[PDB]
Amino acid sequence: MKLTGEVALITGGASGLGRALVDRFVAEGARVAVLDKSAERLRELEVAHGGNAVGVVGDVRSLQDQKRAAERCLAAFGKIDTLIPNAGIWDYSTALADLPEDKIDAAFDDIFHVNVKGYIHAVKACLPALVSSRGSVVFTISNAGFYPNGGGPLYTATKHAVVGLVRQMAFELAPHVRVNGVAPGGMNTRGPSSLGVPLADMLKSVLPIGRMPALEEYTGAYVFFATRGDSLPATGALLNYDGGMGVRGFLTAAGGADLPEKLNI
Amino acid sequence: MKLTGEVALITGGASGLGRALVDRFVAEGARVAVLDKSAERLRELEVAHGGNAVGVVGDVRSLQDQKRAAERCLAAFGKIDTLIPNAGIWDYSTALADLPEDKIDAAFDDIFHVNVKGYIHAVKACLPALVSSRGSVVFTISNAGFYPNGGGPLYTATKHAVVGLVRQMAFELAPHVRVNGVAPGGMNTDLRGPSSLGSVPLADMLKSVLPIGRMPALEEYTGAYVFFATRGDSLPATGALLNYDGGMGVRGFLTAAGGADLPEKLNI
Amino acid sequence: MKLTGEVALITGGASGLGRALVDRFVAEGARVAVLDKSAERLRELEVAHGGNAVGVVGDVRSLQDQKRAAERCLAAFGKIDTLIPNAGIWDYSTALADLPEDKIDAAFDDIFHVNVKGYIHAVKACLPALVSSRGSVVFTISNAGFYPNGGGPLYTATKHAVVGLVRQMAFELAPHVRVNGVAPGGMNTRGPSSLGVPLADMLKSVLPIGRMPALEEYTGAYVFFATRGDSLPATGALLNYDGGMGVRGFLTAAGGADLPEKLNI
Amino acid sequence: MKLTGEVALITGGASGLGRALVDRFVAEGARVAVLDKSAERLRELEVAHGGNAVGVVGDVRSLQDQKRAAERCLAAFGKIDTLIPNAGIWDYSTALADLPEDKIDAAFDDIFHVNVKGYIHAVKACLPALVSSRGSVVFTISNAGFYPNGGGPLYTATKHAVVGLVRQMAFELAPHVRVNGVAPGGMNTDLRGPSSLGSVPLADMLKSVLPIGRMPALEEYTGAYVFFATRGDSLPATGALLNYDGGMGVRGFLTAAGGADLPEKLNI
Repeated sequence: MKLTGEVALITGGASGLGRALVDRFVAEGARVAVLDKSAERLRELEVAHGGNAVGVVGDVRSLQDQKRAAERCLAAFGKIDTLIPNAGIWDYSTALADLPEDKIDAAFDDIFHVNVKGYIHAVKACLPALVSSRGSVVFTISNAGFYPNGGGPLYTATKHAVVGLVRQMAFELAPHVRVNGVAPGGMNTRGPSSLGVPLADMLKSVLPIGRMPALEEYTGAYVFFATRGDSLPATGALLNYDGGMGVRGFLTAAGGADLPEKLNI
Repeated sequence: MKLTGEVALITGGASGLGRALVDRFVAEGARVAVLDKSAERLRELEVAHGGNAVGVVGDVRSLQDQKRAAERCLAAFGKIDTLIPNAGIWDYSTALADLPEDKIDAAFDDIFHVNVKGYIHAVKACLPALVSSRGSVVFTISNAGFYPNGGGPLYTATKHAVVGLVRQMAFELAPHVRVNGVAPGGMNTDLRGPSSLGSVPLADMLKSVLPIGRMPALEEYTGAYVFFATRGDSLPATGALLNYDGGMGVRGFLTAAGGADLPEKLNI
Repeated sequence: MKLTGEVALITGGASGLGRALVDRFVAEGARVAVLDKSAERLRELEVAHGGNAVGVVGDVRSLQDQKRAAERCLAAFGKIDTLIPNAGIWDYSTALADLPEDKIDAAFDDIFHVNVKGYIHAVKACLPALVSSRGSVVFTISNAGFYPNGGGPLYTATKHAVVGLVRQMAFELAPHVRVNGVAPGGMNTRGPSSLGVPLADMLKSVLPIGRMPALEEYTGAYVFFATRGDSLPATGALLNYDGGMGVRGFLTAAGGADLPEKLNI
Repeated sequence: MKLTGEVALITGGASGLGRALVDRFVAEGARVAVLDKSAERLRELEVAHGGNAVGVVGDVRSLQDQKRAAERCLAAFGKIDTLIPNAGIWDYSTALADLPEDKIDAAFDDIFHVNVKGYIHAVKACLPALVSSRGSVVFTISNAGFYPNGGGPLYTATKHAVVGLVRQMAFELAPHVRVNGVAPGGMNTDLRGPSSLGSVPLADMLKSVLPIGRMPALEEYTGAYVFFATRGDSLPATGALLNYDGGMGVRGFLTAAGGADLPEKLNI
């Protein structure tokens, strides 16, 4: 297995991509501490991976809860090799014009506290452990960190902010801790309480690869960055992992639909 | 005079680069409304430019104050052609490890509310006027929106966020309103930080930082904004990001500039 | 006028964007030396701008012809302030699969010699003059220098290559000569002899600005970079000038078609 | 073994990073065809890996030789899953002013034919096989494809060109074939240049260049390529660009790394 003996801490790991990552990492022989809000989903995850996962109930916006998570990971598993700050909330792609005046302030805080501050706090909480292990941080970004229309101004700003975290923390924590970003997109899939695309169009206009991958197919990039001995030269790296959103064509996403007949293959 | 008849609103326009922009825009024949926290400095520019600049004291973090700045601009000059969200605060380049646990949450809010939310609220406030005029938004970013070591994680993350606002708002406001970013660097402004946060002068590290090999006066950074404010010149530009930082992103490994030996190598 | 007393040298200035630039620069009070292949179109341009333009007949692929151009500019006008290497040929957006085996080598040379080598030679020829004047270089790139589907692999590679020239030459020629790039796209409009989009689709899917600007509307960015006192802090700068191609949405180019009604404005 | 049953073709695979890739891919259970100019070194890897690696002597600039390498791969192993166009030559970091007028045209062709055209011809040669296998192209770029001072204008322009090939070919080959770039830096390979062209060792400038603060062994750069060759792990990736250069693009102004004082600051 790719990650035998490795210890990772994954925030927002009780569901979504984060849970797919927990499952993958454990299958790869890793031990995994998860910080998330749902006590029930966390206990379910602990039992699913008996002895290879530990769940910490808490608020990713709270430095104290991030520190509780780091501490619990160290208590259960003895070290932290790879930190994966991953918890994020969306903004329904709500356009600036559609953000009501009486909710915009609250919404700003909700989404930024989770998507950016929670990442800052995760890294802050885990810094002693990561320096000790000469480990690494793998941020979950998004296509919204690079291109428009993957979210409203709030979500897009937060994910661009994370690209800034990749760069500044790769600098600040060098030479001791490496810091990289995976920017998934085109996956299967919740926004703040203050706020409230067809597959055909998705395959034709958005995704050159011509299909929406299952969540599990997005876990491999994180295994790569977490693998002992495969990512040593990488810091400040940004891996767009979104089906080709940034390289899509003007009239169609892909240019090569006819190749198989074109090449008589 | 390249901006005759045009009207700009500039946030943080009473000091630093913002004030240089006010003077340049008035000099180019624009009328300018300014939102800023300094009453004294708003008075100074009002006296300097007479009726061609109007100031409004307020907090860039407040949508209400942003709406009052827009309302005032409309009352004074009848339209808004170019909005320059420009007000920003620094973080003293405070490293993550150096952000104290009891100050970090407040510092986050202070810097994000000014640098990111205040940009959002300025556009929100001016959107009706800007759609009416088929106008422009020129965001002030920073070298810190592209490269590390121009601020700590808080500042660097805010200016990266502003790059996101250029991209997303260029998309959301098209085809009516053009949205672009200028990213100044090497300005040597007095980088004010938040009260919650309690380094090497530019001159002292110049040859490690700026390929241009010199420290531009503030006036030297106003030309990029005039370009984006000039409808006959910048019509194709939206979603553009203009690094304007003396070459920080193209600096060499051992020294910033590669052409120290150029003139002797070519004689003359 | 914006450019009074300034001297520019523009390669590929006899037609297309290059001619629009000649015309604009002269209107702005600049003196302009033009290197191009057509003797007739050059003489026509000289007479159009009597005393403010000089035409040098030559091959942009030839260092000796680029040097002849620099020399003629100096002879006529006394200095070179701004060099604008701009001559380029297209590849018909010919896909790799459609490039015939017996023409690909020749085509590679044709397009690279013009689009990249001609730029290298222009800068090389003008280097003494530009260092003397503490001037600048403004490369014509293309949206093809940043995104796919603005050309085939040949044209796209050449224009990405030019981005490399912007970066390396901004470095190499600092602190004496500044080097920046304008990347136009969405304009009105020839490829190599070895080789051989609807407006509705262009406005809806490609161009957020929702219209194809006239060539003259692409000249302003070059005036900016050539203006004495407006671009001093800029070197290694890249100005995407393509109607928003890089910031286009997934299902439509623009997100704000409804704003005027939405805002009751 | 992460690549059991897969077949790779690697150009320039008989030395440097290319040979490290061959060894890693065989170690991961792939079979590998190599196109390279060194007959001796192709023999060395053939003996090393027995029947799991086959070499073909040839010129990466020649489409004919690229087609012969593909044909050979097919004859040996029955398919091509991953193509790694990797062969490149450097330019001694020769500055523009230092390119002699009588050598510059030849140098241009030599470096562009190898670094750019040879990449084009490798994909052209392997396209039928890659479309058949719904395979992958992993281009070797360089830090010189993103930042200055990693080569002269010739090399820097070629590796920037290769970034264009990642983008354009990701588009043209979708949805069947995925195309991505790895951009290694800090490798300390013996950067061979063209005969037409007649500097500071990495170790000597490390703290101005590499935030990671150490000089990776060649084997350390093979992991990114394995990832792109692993169908179960990299399926969503196309058009991606992975800088793999010890942090060259996130290096600080005064020193490459920002965390010299980190461990003392946190105790333990």
